[PDB]
Amino acid sequence: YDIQAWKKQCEELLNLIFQCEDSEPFRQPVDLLEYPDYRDIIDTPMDFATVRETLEAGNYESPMELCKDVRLIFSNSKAYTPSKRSRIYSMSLRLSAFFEEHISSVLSDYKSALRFHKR
Repeated sequence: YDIQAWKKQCEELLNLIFQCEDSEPFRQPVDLLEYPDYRDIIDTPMDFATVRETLEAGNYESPMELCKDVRLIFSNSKAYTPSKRSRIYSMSLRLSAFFEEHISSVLSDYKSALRFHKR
């Protein structure tokens, strides 16, 4: 019932995501010189360094907010991909499955802790 425990759990999950080779295309903002039409398709860029920095700044109130930004990394890859078989998109799908598998307990524990606080 620890309402604050999510933050360190998210830090540890981001550390695992940065060790995963599948995260390399997503660790820093998409390079606009490499992909010059990126912002014609993607309204809200997001990357794992921005997520980590937002967490470390104390600018997430809940793990739901962090989860929304990570999911945006993956939806941006899906929107920008020219093919559902492309390398970078393919990496995004594996990383998404790994993230969802690990975040589910973080979210459940947080929401249970808040319900207990409010009982």
